[PDB]
Parts: sequence; C-alpha cells; structure tokens
Amino acid sequence: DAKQVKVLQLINAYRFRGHEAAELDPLGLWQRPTVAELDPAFHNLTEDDFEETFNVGSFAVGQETMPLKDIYTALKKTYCGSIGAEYMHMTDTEQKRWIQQRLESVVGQPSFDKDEKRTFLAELTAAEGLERYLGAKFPGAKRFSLEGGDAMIPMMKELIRHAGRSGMREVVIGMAHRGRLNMLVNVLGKKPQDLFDEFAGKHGESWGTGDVKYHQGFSADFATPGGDVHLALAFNPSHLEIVNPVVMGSVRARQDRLGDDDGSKVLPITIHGDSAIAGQGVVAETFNMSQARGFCVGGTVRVVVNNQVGFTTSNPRDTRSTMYCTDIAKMVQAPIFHVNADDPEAVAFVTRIALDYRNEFKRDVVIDLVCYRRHGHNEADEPNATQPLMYQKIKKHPTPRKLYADVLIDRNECDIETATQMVNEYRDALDHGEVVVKEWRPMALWSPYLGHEWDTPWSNTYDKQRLVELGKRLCQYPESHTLHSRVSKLYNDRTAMTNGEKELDWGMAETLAYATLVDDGKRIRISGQDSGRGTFFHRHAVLHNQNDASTYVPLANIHDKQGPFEVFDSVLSEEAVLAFEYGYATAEPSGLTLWEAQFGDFANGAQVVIDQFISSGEQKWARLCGLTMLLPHGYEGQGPEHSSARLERYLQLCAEQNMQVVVPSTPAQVYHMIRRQVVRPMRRPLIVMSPKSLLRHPLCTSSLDDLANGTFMPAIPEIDELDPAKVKRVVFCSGKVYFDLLEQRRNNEQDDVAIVRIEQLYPFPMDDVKAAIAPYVNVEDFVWCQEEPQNQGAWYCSQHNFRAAIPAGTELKYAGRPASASPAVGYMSVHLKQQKALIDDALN
Amino acid sequence: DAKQVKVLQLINAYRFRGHEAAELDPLGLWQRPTVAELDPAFHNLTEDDFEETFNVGSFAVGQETMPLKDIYTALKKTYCGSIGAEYMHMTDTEQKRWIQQRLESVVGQPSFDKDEKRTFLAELTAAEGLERYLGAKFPGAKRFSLEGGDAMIPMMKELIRHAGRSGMREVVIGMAHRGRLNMLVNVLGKKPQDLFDEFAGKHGESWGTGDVKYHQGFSADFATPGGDVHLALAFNPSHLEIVNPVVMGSVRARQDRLGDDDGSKVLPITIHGDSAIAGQGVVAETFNMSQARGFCVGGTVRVVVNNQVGFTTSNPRDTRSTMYCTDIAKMVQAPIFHVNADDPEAVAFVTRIALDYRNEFKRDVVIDLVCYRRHGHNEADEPNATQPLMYQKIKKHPTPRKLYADVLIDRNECDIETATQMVNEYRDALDHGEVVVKEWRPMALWSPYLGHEWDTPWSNTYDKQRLVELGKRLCQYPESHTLHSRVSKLYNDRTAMTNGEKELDWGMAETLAYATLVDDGKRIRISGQDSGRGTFFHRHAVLHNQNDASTYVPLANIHDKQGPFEVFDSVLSEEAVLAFEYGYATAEPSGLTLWEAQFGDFANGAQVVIDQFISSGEQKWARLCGLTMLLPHGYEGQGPEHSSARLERYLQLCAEQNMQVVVPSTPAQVYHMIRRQVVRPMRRPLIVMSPKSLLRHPLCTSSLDDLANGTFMPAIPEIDELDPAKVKRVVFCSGKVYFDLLEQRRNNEQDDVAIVRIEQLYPFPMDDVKAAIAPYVNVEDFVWCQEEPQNQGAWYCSQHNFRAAIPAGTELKYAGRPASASPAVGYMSVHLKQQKALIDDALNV
Ligand SMILES: Cc1ncc(C[n+]2csc(CCOP(=O)(O)OP(=O)(O)O)c2C)c(N)n1
Ligand SMILES: Cc1ncc(C[n+]2csc(CCOP(=O)(O)OP(=O)(O)O)c2C)c(N)n1
Ligand SMILES: [Ca+2]
Ligand SMILES: [Mg+2]
Ligand SMILES: [Mg+2]
Repeated sequence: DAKQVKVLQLINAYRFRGHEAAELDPLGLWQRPTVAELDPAFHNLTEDDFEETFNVGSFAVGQETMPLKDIYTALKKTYCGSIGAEYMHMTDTEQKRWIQQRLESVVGQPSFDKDEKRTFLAELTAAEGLERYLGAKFPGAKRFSLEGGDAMIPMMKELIRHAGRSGMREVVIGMAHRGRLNMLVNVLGKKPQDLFDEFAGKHGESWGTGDVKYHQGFSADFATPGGDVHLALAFNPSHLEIVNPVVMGSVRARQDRLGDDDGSKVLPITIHGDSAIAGQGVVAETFNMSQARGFCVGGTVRVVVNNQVGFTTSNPRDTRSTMYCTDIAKMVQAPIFHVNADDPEAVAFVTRIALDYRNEFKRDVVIDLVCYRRHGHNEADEPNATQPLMYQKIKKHPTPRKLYADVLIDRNECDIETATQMVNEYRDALDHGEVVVKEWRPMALWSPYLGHEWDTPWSNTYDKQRLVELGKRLCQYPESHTLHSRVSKLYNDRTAMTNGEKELDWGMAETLAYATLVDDGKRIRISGQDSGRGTFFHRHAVLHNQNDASTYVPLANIHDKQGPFEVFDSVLSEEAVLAFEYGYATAEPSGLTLWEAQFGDFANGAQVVIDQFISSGEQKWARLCGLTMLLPHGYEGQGPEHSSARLERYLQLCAEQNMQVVVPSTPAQVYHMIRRQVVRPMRRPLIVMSPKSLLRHPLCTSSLDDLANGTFMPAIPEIDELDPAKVKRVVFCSGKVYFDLLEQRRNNEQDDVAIVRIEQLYPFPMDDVKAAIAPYVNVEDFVWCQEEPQNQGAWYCSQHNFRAAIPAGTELKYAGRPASASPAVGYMSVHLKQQKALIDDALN
Repeated sequence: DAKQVKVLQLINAYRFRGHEAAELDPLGLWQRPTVAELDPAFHNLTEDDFEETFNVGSFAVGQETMPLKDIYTALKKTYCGSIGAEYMHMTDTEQKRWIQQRLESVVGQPSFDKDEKRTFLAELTAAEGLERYLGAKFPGAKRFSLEGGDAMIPMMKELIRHAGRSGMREVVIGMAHRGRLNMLVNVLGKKPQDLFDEFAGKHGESWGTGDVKYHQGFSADFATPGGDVHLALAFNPSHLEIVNPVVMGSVRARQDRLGDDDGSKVLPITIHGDSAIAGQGVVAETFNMSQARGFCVGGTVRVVVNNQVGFTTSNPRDTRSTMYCTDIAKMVQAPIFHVNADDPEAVAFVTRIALDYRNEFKRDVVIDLVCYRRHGHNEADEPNATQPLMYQKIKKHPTPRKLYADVLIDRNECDIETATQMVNEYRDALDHGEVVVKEWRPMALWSPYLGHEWDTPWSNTYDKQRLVELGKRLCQYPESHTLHSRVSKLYNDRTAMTNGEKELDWGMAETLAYATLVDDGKRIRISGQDSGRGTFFHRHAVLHNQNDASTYVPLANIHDKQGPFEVFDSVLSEEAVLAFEYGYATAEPSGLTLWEAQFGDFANGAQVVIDQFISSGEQKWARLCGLTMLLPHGYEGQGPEHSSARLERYLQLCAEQNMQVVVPSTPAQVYHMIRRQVVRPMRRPLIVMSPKSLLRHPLCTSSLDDLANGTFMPAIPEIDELDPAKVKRVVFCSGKVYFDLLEQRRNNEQDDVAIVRIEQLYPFPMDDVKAAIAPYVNVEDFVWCQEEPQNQGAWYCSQHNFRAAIPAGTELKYAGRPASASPAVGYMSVHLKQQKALIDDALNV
C-alpha cells in the first residue's frame, strides 16, 4: 500500500525532528513551536489507517509488523518524551543505526532494577539535602547551588560506575561553579566537615595564596562494579570554559603514559553552563582538537547544566543564535541527547548511551541536561527582578527528589518510609561530618618534590663522545628517503658540525638538547604551529620524502629504549592549545613539554592561560608546571605583530618565584636552558624569548665543547679580551641587541665599554650580575640597552634589580627605542634608523 | 511502484551526500572515499530500471516525469560537479526548498551572457596579471599572493555587482593576508603606482607609526548595474580572524544610523583562510552573535579561501577534526556551498545564490572556495620541503585564467586574440600605474576632527533644573508596570535624590549622565554581561514587569527627539563582543559606545582586541576610537578573579596619548567622566576602573550641585579642612583605597597627613597634581598607596610621573600589598589583615 510508504516517512520525521516537540523543560514554562511533520495528517494518515497493521522497517522495535496505533505511540514515546535525541545530522550510517538500536528497541522507556531506582533516589536526596543544609548552616553565603539540576549527581555517579563497568581505569572531570560543592561532597568524597570548616573560615595551614572554595579540585578512588577507579577533579579559575582544554591535555598525558593508543582507559568529562558553552570560543577550539592527532583523547563526554538562564540573562535571543545552546557540537557531528532533569531514569539511560557511544566510536558526545536554577545566580542575588515568571513557576515547582519519589510510590517500586528515611539518614550523616559517599576509597599507591629553588645544582655536563654520536645519528636518514635540496643542505651542514668542521648553529644545539633528553629516556612533547619544520626553517625535526609523502623523524630513531619523542604541527589556536599543553605538563612533569608560538606576538590570544594558570597556579592551587614556551622575539623591521613577545608583560607577572623569563643569546645557552628545565629538579614555567635573525647570525655559534662542558649562564660576562682597568661604562642587555652592540664596538675599535648579557631576567641572578661587574673597578656609569620601546621590554619592571647590582656611587641610564603605543614601526626604513640610534647612544 | 520509492531515496541521497563525491579539488590530488548511497545499486536500481520513466518527486528540474538514466545524470550534474552543496542539515523546510529550486532548476550547469563570461575572464586576467607583475618587479618580497585562488576577484565583484543590483547601498569587507593586495588594486581601486611605491619603501609623510602594506584598509564608490555602492575594506592586524567581529560592529553601526532594521542596505562580507576559520574560537563566537539582538546584522556572507594548506601544515588530521574547514558553520545551520575554483562560472553562480539566500532569510551563508596556493606560504618560503606532492602537482597545473580561456574558446564563446590582449592591456595599465577598476568612482561628500588633546575645554556644565527634571522622568514608570520591591525601593531612593532629600549614589549619577547625552540627541550603546540590571544591582536600566514579562526602559523615554538609547545583555563572550564594540565606536564616534566587563579580571580574554586595536589603532591606522570600557575593580576579599582589572597592564600599554585610564572615586566624577567622553571633541579609548563596593558606600555620594556645576577633576585635593602647615606627609591614591585611608585618618584624629586622589592616571595630569601639592610647603615625604600588589597596580608604571611631581627635597615611598603571583588572596580573613596593614603603613609617619 502507499500508506506503508507514508508510515516510513513519519518514522524518519520523528528521528529528525521529534526532539523539537519533546517535553524537555521541567518547568513547562514556554511552549515549543509546533512542527507539522510530526502529525500524521501531514502524511495523510487518518483514524481508519490507525487500526491497520504496518511494517516497521528500520524502526528497531523488535516486532517486524505492527498496528499504526502502536507505531505512532512508539514514535512519541521514543522521540517526544523526556529524551530529545539529536543525531540524524551525523553522516556516519553505522553510528546513526547504532543510536536507533538503543532508543527504538526500548521504545524510549528504560528498565532499571529496583535497587538501581533506590540508588537514583538516594543520590537525588544527597544532592537536595546537602544544599538545604548549607543554606541553613551558612545563610547568605556564596555556594553555587545545584538545586533544580540535582539529577547531575546521579548522572555523574552513573557515569563513573559505568566507566569501571566497561574497564576504564581513570576519570578526569573539569567543571564550573554549578554544583561544584555538591560534586566534592557527594561524588568525590570530600568530608562535609572540611567543607563546613571552609565556610566558617577556619581552614588554614598553607603559604598557598589560595583560591575560593568552588575552584578547588580533588582526587579519590571510587568503587565501581568493575573495581576501583581513580577520580580527578581539576582546579579551575573563574574564567568559565578554559578548564576544558586543560583537562584534555591531562588525560592525553595519562593516555600517553599508559600506552592507551585508543583512549579507552581514561575518560575525560567536562561540565558546562548553557550560556558559557555558547558564548566562549574555546569550546569550538577544543571541539576542533577532538580528533586532531596531536590532541585527540578518544572522545569526551560533555554535560551541559542547562538551567535556561545565565546570571540575569534568560532571553534566548540575548544568549545565542540557535534553538539549543549545544548546537556548537554539530561542528564535529556529535550526537546530542537532551533530557528532562525531572526524569532521573531517562538521565541515567541517556548517560549510559552517551558513554557507550564515546567508547564504541571514540568520538565526543553531548548530554543536554535541561533543568532550572532554584535560587538566584548566587544566594545573595535576587532573580525575580529580571526573571519574574521563571521564579513564579519555580516557587510552585516540586523538587526532583520529591517528584521521583512520587513516581516510585505510584508504581509500587518504593514506599514513602524508605524515601523519608533517606532524607533524615542523610541529614544525620552530614551532622557527623564524615564522608557520605559509600563508594569512596582511599587512594592506592607522592615524590620527588619538584619545587626546588632555581639555583639548585644540576648535571649540566654530558659525555663529549656521546654528544657527537648523537649528532651523527641525527644526520642519518634512510637512503630511500629523498630530502629537498635545501633540507639535505641543512643536514650536510649538521654533518660538518658533528665533525668539528663548523661551530654549531641554534637549530643543531636545540636538536642536540632534545637528543640527550630522549637518550636518557625522558619524554619530549613539542607543539606549535609549524613546529615540525620550524617557522624560520631552522628545526626540521620531520623530514618529508620528495617521492611519496612519507615522513621520517630522526629524534624518534636515536636508539631503542629512548624516551618517546613527538612534535606536532598544531591547529590554528593558541588559547586551547596552550591550555592543553599546560594540562599535559602539570599531569606529567618528568619530561619536557614545549609550546611554540609562531611569533611571540600571538601568545596574547592565550592571555587567560598565562594569567589564570601558568603564572598563578602554584600559589592558588599548589600546582607545579614545567611547561616551556618558545616565543620568537626580536626587532628586525617586520612590523608591530612580528617584533614583540611582550616581554614586559611576562616580567610584570613575575613574583614569588612563580616563573622563569629567559633570553638565550647562544646556541649553547638554549641547549643548557632546555636541559636544565628537565634535568634540574624544579618544575616551574619557562618563558623563552626565541631568536629569529639569530638562527643564522654568523657570530651566534657555539662549539661542541660549550655544550658538553658548559652550563646555563644566568649572566654572561664580557667575551672580548678587554682590559678591565680600561672600562668606563658597562652596558647591560639581552637578546640579539648584544650582537648589534658587539659588532659596532669592534668596528669602532672601542675598548672603553664592556657589554654584559643577562640571559635570565627573572628570577634575577644577583650575584652572577655582580660577578660579571666586579673587574671594572674604574666604571663610572651603567647602561640598560634594549631594542624595545621604553614602555615595553625589561626597563620598567627590572630597574630596581639592575640598580641594586651597581656600585652605590654610580647611576644607571637608559638607551633604547622611545616609548610608543604600537610595539614597532610599520616601515623598515624607520626601524634601521632607530636601531642605529639606540646602539650609538649606548656606546657613546 | 516499489522502484519508484527507491528512486526518491536515491534523489535525497545526493541532496544529502552528493557533495562528498563532488569534484571539488582543482588539483585532483587525493581521492575521496566512496559513498555507497550515491550509486543506484545500493537502492536496488539496475540497468533495466534505468530505461523506465519515473517520478522525480520534489526534484526541481522542471520535468515531473523522467527516465531514470536521465534522473541519475541530472543528479550527478547537480550535486557532483564543481559545486558541493551542504544544506540538508538545516531544519527550516522553506530554506531547503529555496536552495533546491536554485540548484536543481539549472541542473548544475548555469547560463551566463557572453559579456558576463568576458568579464569573468578579464577579472581572472587582472588577478593573475597583478601578482605576476609584483613577482617580476619585486622578487622575493612578501606579498601574500592570491594565485591559485584567482576566482576570488570575479566572485567579489559579482558580490558587489549583485548587491547594487538588488538595491543594497553599502558593502563592508573584512579579510586576511591572502589576496589582500589583489583586493585593494583590482576591486577597491587603489592606484597601482601607490602600491609600487610602498614596495619600494618610498611611502612617507605621516606620523602614523604605521603598519605593513597588507593590513591597510580602503574606501571607494563602485559602479553597479543598480548604481553606486559604497565600499569599505577594514584595517586589520596580523591576528587572523579577529577582524570579523569588528566588521560586524561597523555595519551594525551603519545599519543603526541608516534606520535599516533588517540589514538589507549594508552587506557585511568576511573572507577567511581554511586553517584560521577552523582553529580560531572567535569564529564560533561571532556565529553565536549572528542572530542575537543587539549584534545581528541580518547575516554575513562568509568566504573561505580554502587552499588546502595553512603555512606548512596540509594534513587534515593536524588542522581540524572534520572533513571540511567550514563545519563550524553548522552551529547556526548555515548552508555551505563548496565550489571548485577552476570553474569561475560555478563560482559566480554560487555567489549569486549565497547573496540571494542571505537577503531572503537574513542569515549567515558560507562560500567555500576550494583552490590552491601557487607559491609558498609567502614568496620567501620553500613549500616543497613539507608538501612535496602538492607542489609537484601545482607545478604542472595551469592557472584558472588559462583554463577558463580554454573553455570559452572551445565553445566558440571567445577567441584566443581577445584573451591574449587582456593579458597585455592589463600589464600596460599596470605600467602606467593608474586605477585599473573600470567600476571605481570617486566618493561623494569628514571634518569635525576628534584627535584633540585630552586637556581641551568642554561644556561640562548643565542646567540644574533640567538635571532635576531629567531625574524625575527617570523615576516615572507606567502604572501597570509592577517593580520588584527591591527595585521600587531603589527608584524611591532615586525619587528622594531628585528632591534633594538625599545625595546621589553611583548609579543615579551614572544614569543621569546617560540622560543628558540622549537629551542632547546623541546615541548611547551599552553592552556587557547583565549590563541592563548591572552585576551589582546598581543600574536597573531595564525594568521587568512582575506580572507579565514586559520591559520598560526609562532612559529610552526621556523625551521624544532624544538620541536612541540601547542597553544589551551581551552573550557570554568578551573577545568577539569587545571587538564588535570597537567597530561600532570607530564607525560612529559621535555618540557614547560603552562595553562593560562583569569583572575587570575577565577582560584579558579579549586581550588581542586591547593590544592590536584599542591601544594601537591610531598610530597604526589613524583610527580614532572613543569606546568606553567599564572594568569593575577593587580589593574586597572576593579572590584572584574578582579583585583586579589588571590596571598595571593598561598603564604599561599607555604611550603617545593613545588611551585614558581613569579611576573615578565619586558619583559626580563618573558623571563628568562619562559626559567628557562625548562632549569633549576627542575620541580615544576610555579605560575605567569601575567600583564595586563604592556603589553602596555611605561616603561615596554626591550632590546635584556637583553634577550641574562641577567638572571632571584629573586630581582631587584634600577634602577635609586640614591646615596646610600642619601636614607632614601627602598620600597619593586612587579608587576605593582613598575611603579606607580617609575613614582611618578621621578615626585616628590625624591632621598631619593629606590624601590626594589621582582620578586620571594616564595621560598623567601633571600641574593638577602639583596644584594639589602646593599648600603643603612643610611636607617631608610622599607616599603612593594602593590595594594592589607591588608588581601590579600603578606603582611600576607611574613612579616617574609621581617623582617628577614632588618637591625636590622630598622622596616618594610605597604603601600597599606585597608583590605576588596571584592578583589576590583566596581567604577573606587574610584580605583584611593586608588591608589594615597597608592602610596603617601609609598613615604612620
Ligand atoms: C570567561 C568568563 N567570562 C565571564 C565570567 C563571569 N560570569 C560568571 S558566571 C556567568 C553566567 C554563567 O551562566 P551559565 O553558563 O548559564 O552557568 P550557570 O551559572 O547558569 O550555571 C558569567 C557571565 C566568567 N566566570 N568567566
Ligand atoms: C591568531 C593568529 N595566530 C597565528 C598567526 C600566524 N599565522 C599567520 S598566517 C598562518 C597560517 C594561515 O593559514 P590559513 O588560514 O589557511 O591562511 P592562508 O595563508 O593559507 O591563506 C599562521 C599560523 C596569525 N596571523 N594570527
Ligand atoms: Ca579566545
Ligand atoms: Mg546556566
Ligand atoms: Mg590556507
């Protein structure tokens, strides 16, 4: 019959658009626009057709032939009840068929054991009960209450029980304020008495400068039917979405260490607010990384706490441009399960389906938990002033605990005395103040401490013969591989440096430093835009065959039993990428983790990660991060965005030994700088002003002797054979400007002015600067020289450090570019005239 | 008839997935994976069925019944040739039927007039010819050549010709490096000789410190069959996608000024690279704004220069997580037209469809121009070292101009002599150096210069009876409107302030300042998270009815003929939002344009806009931007992210009078500060350290007399009746710390130490500070006091300004928080101890 074809189009119409008419809002507040396609009359089916049997076809109901009365009911139960599945936009036929099997076979309605139902009720009770307790015990205090979205707690425990049920070993969570204290107490097993002690202010005992209670992270073991599973909740700042990239980098470092090439042992989970996930662009930057080979973690389960309001903003036309906040997920074709949070069984049922999807297909999946915010944005705020109707409806809306208990009683699946005792047993458990999570376990088996002082001794030396054999292996590539003539010219030059015929350039000394690290079995993860070859054609860590596209990585082939070596050409992001590498370095300190800006000027698109994480995470959260940032830097006439890494900004952020700001000027210096970062037992961030023109400067060279038997020099004394008595002025400087100073002093045959580099600006190396200055007893004045404008660079932030170094009688003077609004002139002509001007002011 | 249902599923398979098998790559380089659904056998159609006639259904070919062999030919011609249409993900049925009509009715192959074909050939000729000329005249110089994507120039001229053809009046373009120099010369009408002089370095005659040649913008009139259309190409920095939000704010200010409610008179256009559009999150932030009220511009035409490489990265698994760089567009259900760039008629056909779609449905549309990059990422780079196979293929790939010329000749629509002469006539036109755009026209009639010095006089005073009458109208609301009792309590307090019963609070003086600005007919646009009510429950510019949802905006109801007033609750973005307000303010200087951070700590997620636009756009591009940034600031024990607007960073960025950094401490000061921003003839950015606790501080109050008859004070002298001779120490300070200093000095019964506010830190008000210091001839030492840690705040950047101020005998000292990695402690208890310590260190002598 033609009607059998019409039944088939109706079935797909619900699969495409049934979620648009689904009962997803707990409050029932605003009606959904009608969709004609969901009505059989749109397909010319009438009541006479409704009594006739039909064939389901692809509808996976488990009965080949059905009356239309049950087919129409099955479609509404599957696609228009509590669950709104948005998945047909996906192009993979196997994945869409897979989701149809999960939903359509059960006809939407899920089945759980009565013990499973009693667990969801107790988990709702713990969520509501902890929040009503804090509002009584600490009225008015800022706790970002979960109330109205209490199903997030049973959804989360069901995720973790389901992770161990399918063999996952670790779960890493990154989230925001909403439900944060409920997570700490009711899933991660933080003791309630310790939460009560923080509200009273009696928590103490640290020189961590600290952070507010709803930014804290936690760790615990958590019993699951598959056994104990490690749990980790990240620290995060107030900035709303940026923790998500950091958690992605942590789990990748975990998956890399464990040899989990399919991310099936470590489950990442991120929790988002509905307004934050739509407005913040780092969400899309992270979705773009979800399958990038250098950042993929096997897929993330993403849960949105969609309380249909963001602070005081509730109009959909003010927050976003689409019907759902989750539509950003369609960029990577993620299935999206909207679910009513007043239907806990639907929440757990969609939660298992979402996890099963992520593990079957190793792809991101999103759970839209549609709910409400019972109170104001925080408990001191009045929501009626801006959402009067939403809170007149919430004020007469019963809690999800009460609602679910009413359903189990109607179905004779529970009795009211059991539901009542859970409310009171939980309140008594909070009064005792001990852990209230049944499933919590003490962690099973942390040293070595990596907070040691920057001037701690380290093994700078390396075997000179081992260093040359490493260099020879780097120059070797398969004979069949054919290099571009410029790359083989470069490896031919590296072959001469290994023979002693030519002093090493910057790239060889950098490559050698990586080689000694993997030679000792330590990991190297490099990341950046065009980091394999290098923006300035200097690295060439990856060699591409000129016949086929095949690559060969000499640093990955040094010897068997080497530490792993990876260098990824990153995606066009700096915010999410630098946050990813921050989470990688903190989770796995032992190796070298290095991010490379293509120019240091672009690093400011990750300014939140620099401000709220790198420079401040130790004082705030006791986190040590060894991440190294290569920021190309130097004034060469290329204009405002290709001159300044904003060195002045990193120096301004320096305090309390939080960071290292280094400006190497020699290939040997960058070699020792990189090894000290791994070799020295300190893991604090290394901000590097990477050279550009110095990669090929003829005077910027170092012998093999300088690497094997040298050390990193925080300050470098005068190098030419000046007589110390003859000096009348000492010029402090950093970076390439020294090389312009040196050649001009030699061209003048000037021996009355010494030049002293300060390779490490923070922490300031006091005695190394004084030691370089000591021989010049006749000195009368000192000069700070810099290519950079005076309102930028090291001048404003490092004046007191230089002044403390110099003898008391002498005064210090400035020589450099004038202060300016823009980092650099746009014209090359004006730049060279400025360069000659400042170089002459310093030497006269 | 069972095969008839199978034919319909085959037709929809191509509508859904034909683009996966389309020939989109000019190079033919990498084969695409088979989609099973596109071949009939998958649907049990065999050759015997191919001879039978079938019903096309909704297939819009213009014939209801067709043999299957010709339905299959029509489907491959429509969805598997040069055009790859991705639109079935959209949920609006009408928009899908609209696209099917355009595409299926021409059966893939579209028809153009012979003049239109000769125009696309000449426009391809100018695109190739200009770049080969620059490579000949200036070998090795960095010009980001369009070559391989030459189809872009005819596509752009067809976008503009079709805009005026349908009555649009302005077109505003924002783009990147790729094809930038070709855009200026061959679309915008920049003189080639001025471009050649910039390559030679002979450009001069400006105090703009300037920028590189491929960041410059341009303006022109452009003849179209419907008449002249204004053209505007934005200045942009090197940061790749950030210009896009700025262009959205520029056309929105244009649509607002023109009374264009639906943006049908001003067309926004954005051009993107394949790697940047996938990696940068500001792209998704702007897509989220496309239908937000208060940022919607009626839809943007977005063009991707998809040359399948970004610098040295060409592997898809390293650049993105999806098959197409454009898949982010699906977040807003934008249709996406992939098109092979070696088929200019396909490019022009899809370009007309994209504009017609954007004007019919006022929604974003994307044109994916699939092409190649003929040279390296720039002309000094070697691309073979990292993409050997792509450049062995490009090295033997003929240019789009030659390829199109071969097609017009093979079809006898053109002759080889006509195509040859275009190549040579164009090279001669470039040698002469005059404008080469035939459609270019001189602009028709920019004089109230707004770069005047910050100390320029302005009309600070306002009539006091009008100021009180403005306040009475602000307190009036409709009888049917019902306020929440806290809001009615607040307007009753404002009703008391208008009568003189009570001094004005911070919110009343701020609202009053807005009222005087709209009262004189000037525009006010405020934007920021929860900016309607205010994060701190102080503004309440929008009044929500407690019975229905209706709003009432008292500032929009001052009197008829007032300037428009708008206050928008922004999206949860700061980067794309602050870039949008930068483009609004720069395009429309005359009014007040204000962005409000929810806390000043959150502005650093828009740090690129602050660095590359706000702090540097005047020296780089001669752009005046009057935008005001409200950044809440102040140490109150709320922690590292709720204390510091990073004042030290803005002070570090101050040079060459680029910005204003102000810390008002009185309700009257913010009133005069806001009016000075519009009433004074200067349009430079205003960075404001907004108070938090001062909004309710009993001592932070001002009389109506201070607003009507006062003025903004860059520095505020001692307010208490101290005798100058008895003073022994002067304490400089700004912001709320003054009130902690003042209240402590009164509790101590101390008359030996004066306290002087410095409301404007940059540009530094020298003589006003010296004037405040003059009476204290007996002073022995000076102190800068600040809540901030010593490495933050004003200490490092303003030391020389204070030291040059003080009398020669005296020396300057510091009193404030110790330097720290974090902006603020996480514990309230600790906060107080530090506050009492620094306040006591300043007052003890
Ligand atoms: C990056 C960033 N910008 C601004 C803020 C200030 N802020 C904190 S919470 C909030 C609203 C959050 O709305 P939503 O995402 O829906 O989360 P909810 O609290 O409603 O659960 C805003 C704008 C922030 N914390 N982070
Ligand atoms: C925000 C930002 N990050 C980094 C850079 C440095 N950069 C300039 S061009 C480029 C590659 C651009 O690739 P694509 O988007 O495809 O544009 P194309 O030049 O190939 O057309 C990079 C990483 C930049 N200009 N802006
Ligand atoms: Ca961003
Ligand atoms: Mg919310
Ligand atoms: Mg590209």
